[PDB]
Amino acid sequence: SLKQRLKGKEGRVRGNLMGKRVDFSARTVITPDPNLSIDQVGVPRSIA
Amino acid sequence: MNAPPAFESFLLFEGEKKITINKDTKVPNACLFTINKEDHTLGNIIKSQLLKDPQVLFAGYKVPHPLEHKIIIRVQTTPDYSPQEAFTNAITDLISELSLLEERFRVAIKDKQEG
Amino acid sequence: HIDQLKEREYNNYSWQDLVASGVVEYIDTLEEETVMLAMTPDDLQEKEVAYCSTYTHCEIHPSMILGVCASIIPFPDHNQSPRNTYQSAMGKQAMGVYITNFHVRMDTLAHVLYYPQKPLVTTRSMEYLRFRELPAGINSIVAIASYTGYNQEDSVIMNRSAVDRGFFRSVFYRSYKEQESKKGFDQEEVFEKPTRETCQGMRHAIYDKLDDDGLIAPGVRVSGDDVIIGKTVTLPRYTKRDCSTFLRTSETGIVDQVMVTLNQEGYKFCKIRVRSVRIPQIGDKFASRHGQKGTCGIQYRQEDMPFTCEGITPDIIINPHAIPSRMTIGHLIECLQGKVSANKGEIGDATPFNDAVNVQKISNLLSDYGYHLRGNEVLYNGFTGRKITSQIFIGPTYYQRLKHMVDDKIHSRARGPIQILNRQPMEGRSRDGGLRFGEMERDCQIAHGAAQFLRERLFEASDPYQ
Amino acid sequence: LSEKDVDPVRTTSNDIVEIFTVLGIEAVRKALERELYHVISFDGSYVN
Amino acid sequence: KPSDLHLQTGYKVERHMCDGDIVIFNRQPTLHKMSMMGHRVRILPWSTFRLNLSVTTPYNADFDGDEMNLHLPQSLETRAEIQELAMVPRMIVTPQSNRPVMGIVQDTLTAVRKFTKRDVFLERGEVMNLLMFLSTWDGKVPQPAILKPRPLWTGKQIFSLIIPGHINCIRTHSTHPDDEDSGPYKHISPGDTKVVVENGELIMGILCKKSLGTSAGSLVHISYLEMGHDITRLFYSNIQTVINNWLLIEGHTIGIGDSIADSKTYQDIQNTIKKAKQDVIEVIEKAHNNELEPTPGNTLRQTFENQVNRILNDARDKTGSSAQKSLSEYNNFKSMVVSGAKGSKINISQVIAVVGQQNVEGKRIPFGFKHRTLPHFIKDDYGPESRGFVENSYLAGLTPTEFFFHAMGGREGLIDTAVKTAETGYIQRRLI
Amino acid sequence: LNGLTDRDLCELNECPLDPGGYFIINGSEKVLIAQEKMATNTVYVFAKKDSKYAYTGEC
Amino acid sequence: MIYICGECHTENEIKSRDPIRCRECGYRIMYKKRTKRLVVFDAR
Amino acid sequence: KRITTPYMTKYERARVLGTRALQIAMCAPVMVELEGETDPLLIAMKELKARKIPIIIRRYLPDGSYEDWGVDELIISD
Amino acid sequence: DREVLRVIFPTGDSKVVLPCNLLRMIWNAQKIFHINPRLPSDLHPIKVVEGVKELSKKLVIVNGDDPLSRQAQENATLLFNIHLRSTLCSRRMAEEFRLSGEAFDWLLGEIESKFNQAIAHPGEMVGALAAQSLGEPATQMKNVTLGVPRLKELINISKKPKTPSLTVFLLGQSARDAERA
Amino acid sequence: MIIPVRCFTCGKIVGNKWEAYLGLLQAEYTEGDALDALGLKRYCCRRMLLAHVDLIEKLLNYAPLE
Amino acid sequence: DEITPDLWQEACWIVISSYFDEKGLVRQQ
Amino acid sequence: QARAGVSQVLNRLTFASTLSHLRRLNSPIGRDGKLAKPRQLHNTLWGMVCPAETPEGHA
Amino acid sequence: PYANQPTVRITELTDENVKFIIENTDLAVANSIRRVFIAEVPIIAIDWVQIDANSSVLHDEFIAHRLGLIPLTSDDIVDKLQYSRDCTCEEFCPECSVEFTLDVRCNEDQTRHVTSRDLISNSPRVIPVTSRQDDILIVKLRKGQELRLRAYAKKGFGKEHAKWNPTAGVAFEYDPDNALRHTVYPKPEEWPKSEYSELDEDESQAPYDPNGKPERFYYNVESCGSLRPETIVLSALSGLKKKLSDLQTQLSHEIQSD
RNA sequence: GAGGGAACCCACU
Ligand SMILES: [Mg+2]
Ligand SMILES: [Zn+2]
Ligand SMILES: [Zn+2]
Ligand SMILES: [Zn+2]
Repeated sequence: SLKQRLKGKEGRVRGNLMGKRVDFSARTVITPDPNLSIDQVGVPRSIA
Repeated sequence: MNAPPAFESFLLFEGEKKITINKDTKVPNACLFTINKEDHTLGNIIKSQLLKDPQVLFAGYKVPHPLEHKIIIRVQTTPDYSPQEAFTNAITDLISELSLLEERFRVAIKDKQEG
Repeated sequence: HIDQLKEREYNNYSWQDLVASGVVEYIDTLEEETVMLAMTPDDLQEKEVAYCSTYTHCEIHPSMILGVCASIIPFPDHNQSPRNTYQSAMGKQAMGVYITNFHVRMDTLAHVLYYPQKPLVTTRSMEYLRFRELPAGINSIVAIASYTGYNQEDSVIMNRSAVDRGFFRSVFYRSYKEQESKKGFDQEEVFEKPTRETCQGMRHAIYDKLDDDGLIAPGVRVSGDDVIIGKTVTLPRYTKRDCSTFLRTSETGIVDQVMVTLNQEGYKFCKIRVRSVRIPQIGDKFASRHGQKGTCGIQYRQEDMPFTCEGITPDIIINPHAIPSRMTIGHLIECLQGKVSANKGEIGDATPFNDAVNVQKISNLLSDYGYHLRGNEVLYNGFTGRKITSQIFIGPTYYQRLKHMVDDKIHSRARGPIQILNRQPMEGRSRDGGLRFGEMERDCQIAHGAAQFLRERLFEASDPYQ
Repeated sequence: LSEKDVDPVRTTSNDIVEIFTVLGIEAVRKALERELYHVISFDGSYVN
Repeated sequence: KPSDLHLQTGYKVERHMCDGDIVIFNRQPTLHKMSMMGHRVRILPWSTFRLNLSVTTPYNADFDGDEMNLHLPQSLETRAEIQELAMVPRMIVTPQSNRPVMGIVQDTLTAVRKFTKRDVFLERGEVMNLLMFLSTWDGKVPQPAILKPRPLWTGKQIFSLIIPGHINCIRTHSTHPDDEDSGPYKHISPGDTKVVVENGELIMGILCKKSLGTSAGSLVHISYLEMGHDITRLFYSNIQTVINNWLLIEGHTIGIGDSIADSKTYQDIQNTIKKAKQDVIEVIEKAHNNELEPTPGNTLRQTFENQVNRILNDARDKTGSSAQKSLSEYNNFKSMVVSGAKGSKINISQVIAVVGQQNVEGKRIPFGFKHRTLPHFIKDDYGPESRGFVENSYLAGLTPTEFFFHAMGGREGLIDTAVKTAETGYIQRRLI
Repeated sequence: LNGLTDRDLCELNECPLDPGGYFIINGSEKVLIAQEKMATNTVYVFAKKDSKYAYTGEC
Repeated sequence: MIYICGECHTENEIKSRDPIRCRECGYRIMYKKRTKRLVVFDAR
Repeated sequence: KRITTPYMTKYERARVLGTRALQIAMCAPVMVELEGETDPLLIAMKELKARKIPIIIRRYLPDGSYEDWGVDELIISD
Repeated sequence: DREVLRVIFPTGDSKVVLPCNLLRMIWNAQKIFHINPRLPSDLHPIKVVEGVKELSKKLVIVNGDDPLSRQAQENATLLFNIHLRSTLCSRRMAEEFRLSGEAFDWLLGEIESKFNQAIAHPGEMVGALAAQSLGEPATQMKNVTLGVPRLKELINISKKPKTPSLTVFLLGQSARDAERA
Repeated sequence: MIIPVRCFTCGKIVGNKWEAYLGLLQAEYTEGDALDALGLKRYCCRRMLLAHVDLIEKLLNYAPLE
Repeated sequence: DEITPDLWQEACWIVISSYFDEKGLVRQQ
Repeated sequence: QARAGVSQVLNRLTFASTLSHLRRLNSPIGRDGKLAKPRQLHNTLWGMVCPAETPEGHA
Repeated sequence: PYANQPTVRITELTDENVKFIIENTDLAVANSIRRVFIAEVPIIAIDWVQIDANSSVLHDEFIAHRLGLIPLTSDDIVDKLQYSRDCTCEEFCPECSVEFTLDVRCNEDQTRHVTSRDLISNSPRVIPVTSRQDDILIVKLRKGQELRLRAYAKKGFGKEHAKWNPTAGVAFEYDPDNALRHTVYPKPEEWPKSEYSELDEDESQAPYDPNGKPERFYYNVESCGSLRPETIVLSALSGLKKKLSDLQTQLSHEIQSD
């Protein structure tokens, strides 16, 4: 129903207005790198 | 997927300089030799052969990142000497060392084989 | 009874004869609450305060308290119990040879290790789980050392030369199924090679890798935008439209096998198995048999790895800091026992509750072979050749390659597909989706004060509208 | 609190509703502060 | 077609993400505001997100298979807001506990404990190699702490070169004696356990978690509050690089030889366990012969259980203290514990001496059968080995009853994590 | 595959180390996970907490 | 084109809309033949 | 008659730098001389250091009133 | 100020949380200006008194000259002004810290600049910051209840605590001897 | 499934040594004596033969499809 | 005769091997 | 309104995973339950249920 | 000029290893020589596989990997061979590569062992090492299975792939008496003595040498068979010298250019 | 140069 469309964390408000899928985002496994500074992230060439 | 080709650790691509020199402006008579597509082998021997030189005040090398293939050798010498000349003399001494070691190894193999 | 059970294949004496002799009996939980168990027959033979003289039953062996995936843990009574739980979880994720006839099967997902080895350090329960016959892992020369910092926070450093020699190399087999189907004579799907000027709505890809039956052939390189099954459905000048089966994106491979048959209702049905060789990589997940999971942080070549006086370089270097809070002492004992096992030429026994095997006995055995008795070795720095001041614990430990490669997990989106209903990015990397910038992320960006970044994530990088 | 020889100044409860009904709203503000601080700093952890 | 490749002023070019691009980097669950921080992009030739090790503490990240999210700000507005608001150096000190969130961790911590000890002397080549990894170095090699017979620098000299500006700080090492501040050697520490940094120079003391970690008043905290986020970022990176490259010389391991105790210590632990078990038997005889006097506020079960648990906890504490006093200075368990990098003295006690009592719901192992914990015991057995006291260590190996009771104990922690996640998340959402 | 030797199974392209114990439904191997339940026909007496009944027998 | 029968190893000739069945033994599962395209493996 | 803080807040500084950088990227005139820098963030940052950003921050008081502060009027303390 | 402190802190706990670290600032001034503690100093005590007065004037949290604004300013910086007058005692600056005149002027400037950096920025979303600062430690969390369930009983205002309790304190001799208690 | 050509750790040839190892084990050698006879002296090379499972012997019991 | 303590590990693993020869591992299904 | 997950796709990643799946027991109480008692390792599980092998998280 | 004067003492020279000692040289030179042993000695190994038929139970990439790990005799032919990147031919030629072919059909009821003896090279100087001990097993075929393939082997060193590593084990050691205390034993009596140790049974360590430096280095270079071990060491010295000469040439150009 | 949903299961941190 419409209430089931609107209610819950998978509903419209919580699942599509408070938070949503975004463009220009990546996700992958993290590995250490002691040779990077603290403000620096190593990025794969395919993601970039 | 993001795996680099295995020849990229030792092959210079087009437009890549092998060795570049930069003057280190912090202290006088200091230079940064950036050598591309080399690793701890040449960096270590050049570092130690520079350490044998008494006119060399500082000698060191680093790999800035092990996933890149680059050696930074910083050489600081006395004001009556040059870091470029120190680097050249170190490579010349290492070449003479390896020639002498090669001829003695050949003599030793010949002596071992003849009995 | 034991002398009769040494010859099952001769005397036809079996376990059922042992039950019929009144020697063993099956006790369930509600009956077990009235029996009096001796853990060992050492309890039956007793003196002083015998504790009990009315034992009614005896354990056959206490290592039978463990299940299938906990029976491959060597020295599980030397580990913290959550680590035994974690290894019981990760033993189901380990690459080996999952079944012998894997070439016949076309499973949707399959992972086959090149060179599975039986463990040097085994439990006796492994002889009944067929881990000697379908092993999942390789005995790796593991050094427990801090080397360059790339093994910190549950990471490993691998030998790149070993990886070049086939160390933990595996195969990923992926099967795709498709079938013709007439949804009435109106639709009538067919496996045929599509033509540019004939079919409606192609995906701008190539079809020349297909054979004339609409199917690709075994032995053909394939990539993400490559069609493996060409299926067309007639539209009731473009008489038919394209519904071809594509290869999944970013995973290259080779068509290993193509199989054609008829389904239950008699339509042509094709299963295509695609083979992709997975070489171990930075970010691939590797685990010991003691809950010591970890991703590969870096790979060094053999001339860069630390080496002993014999020139032995570790295949894997793990951090020392993975041990103390975890208290996986069975890992260290497995490594020591595996050094003894590889030197002696025997498969070490790591049955859980065994007084015949002790750390001092394994240490004396190791000292008998010209090594330090506690498993340490003088290692030299690979980069400079100098001796490492500390002496490194090193030896054979059985590692497993887990199913979780990074290349099956790396995902990035700039823009792409959106959902029909809310016009936001899709779900998952399989459909080129976006990542969720959920509620707690919104809370954090509120606390940061970044109002425009909150706006751009929640309005114009998801679903702008006027 | 009304009882003989009981301190009427420092005798307190851990019940928030009861302190609110007996002593007021600023008192239950302070009591709620004390209870939250006790919960947070039982582990030795510090929150500003 | 090349007329479409013409660029006019005012056009936009959607260029590929290059080096130095600002990104927001994120690990779920996003609990506090240092779970989404700004990073500068560096392209590296493999398929993972490469992250600095000090940064894993605010993210609550490790590398056992964690995946993380990278959001690219697509406008110069939010690029500047992330650059000036949410970068990693600006997020070093939290407003939650007015202390740093990122510290030195897990090889750099252990090797800065080992590196700043008094007896660490570096040759000229080692000092040159270490000063090569100092980015803030001014190019001047310091005068060595020893000039003759051989020029040797100490580790404190090189770390004084690491320490930025003119930071002034006084900390205590984790092995600092209690009575030393009253003794005659307060300002000349025999154990080198009082850290004094003066004018940005580590004058004395052994650095550890209490000096370089995430606590208030620590050296990274003072460095932040005095020098700012950029200088502190360089401080973190310089510590990690210099100490990690000295650790190639020094090396650090853990082995089965660090969990071995002395024969005398094994006899001491066995004697303590035997005496404590006999004391528990004596308390059981007192309660059985009705000679146990109940204490105020408790029933007879509660007094018996409290007294038995006090005896067993005293046994575990004494065996543990004997285990730590048995440890040498070369022990690696001790090396990671006194640095604060990993483990506690309880872990050393359990590995070396006694695992201890296994508890389910705060009490001993319950009578899951009819008045028995397992069918291998007699009925109404309240002794230590029946009700879950593991008298073996992890190196000795657990007996099958002890193994099962320890599994019962660890299942409690697994359950507590798995059922605390949802309630804590609901509490956070309601508070927000 | 009942009663077949390992040679007979290998001629059928079946693994002899395969345990069986599963079904093939539409080409998919399905395993029936065993399901726990309270034992039937046995009187169990519990104490319903926060209830108007103090003790409760159940069968 | 040429389809290997799963059972009897024979090479069957199958066209479009032809039922998938071995002529020699009537076995219902066919396999495509290896491609004649030349694929190159680096020995790495 | 201005009762708000005389210091530029970090949110004000972040948005001023973003707005100025976006204006420079849309070819606004540059208020200071630039020594071969191309990234608009660095140009906006050194206009902020030079106290030359031509932006007025309007701070809204909770009563509904406001105060207009020049960027050059606020203190660049951080 | 001492009596006001003992009213504020009746338990005698002297560990407080204050913006500027005055002891480390004095140490910094000693090290920067090469202050010799073994020599007489050229710092007048009246310079210390007047400098602390003017510094306390120029550390403003509540602006305004009306008596209500003045009272709010005196309240808002009360602990910091007490600590500032305690630490920059003319006796302590005379015989303990030994700072010179220029060191003292640098100290005043440093305290003022570091105090103005500590003031909360308008625009701080402090409620969400507080919610995260109280929810993130909850992830690492007489039969009294503690931890997560007690926090749940606190933020959800519960009429039925799991273990309600009183902490009864006694007056006079009834507190001292056991039998009257 | 088959004996690796090289030892993983060092690169010594262990591919030509599997059949000789099985023949020595058939000649009632112990595993250590058999590994000593083959010249496998480093334990990294000894584990390559000691821990090897020869799955190809069971893979060859299926009738070939191609 | 009684199984002596030195032969007990061999005896118990022989009877366990006999159990898993007869029953296997999926016998309940 | 029926039980779900009684029949599952058989795990074939490893032989150990197949064996572990074929000997799997399931308590059909809700995984959203925050009571520890059905999740605890009971004493009666000795020799009947593996004390180590259990999933992580809700189950 | 401050070059060393290193001396060589061969203590053992067999067909599969050489044990030697280098005195009066620096530790960095010794470690670089070991690193060039492992990484920068070029040999000839298969790097191009094209499989025409493969009916075996082992798939094509697996066979190609097993072929690439097979060592080929590279003595005196790898010196005159060219890298494919430096060759004037378009794809492959005899000046830069060696062509191998394999054609095995199993027709009998016994299992056929496709070994390295079935690798038929067109150049006689570059054959599998076991074709001059048993042969290196490539695959096993049952009746009806088949393996036809064509390979090209090219020059390369172990910095690219470990198949071009000529050494089995480069045992390297210095200061076997621990006189320099480069390693610190917690309990020195627990540690077995080195093969090159000069101590009696009672002692466990040499006395500390504050003036000492690493000066004597013990090698056991074991060959996988592609080159003779003395040829491995000589080609390593030549290759390290060639790398230093190339670096000095580029350094000379960079110095003159500025 | 992009055409499904829903339910359920398994797993990851
Ligand atoms: Mg993790
Ligand atoms: Zn047929
Ligand atoms: Zn080897
Ligand atoms: Zn050519």
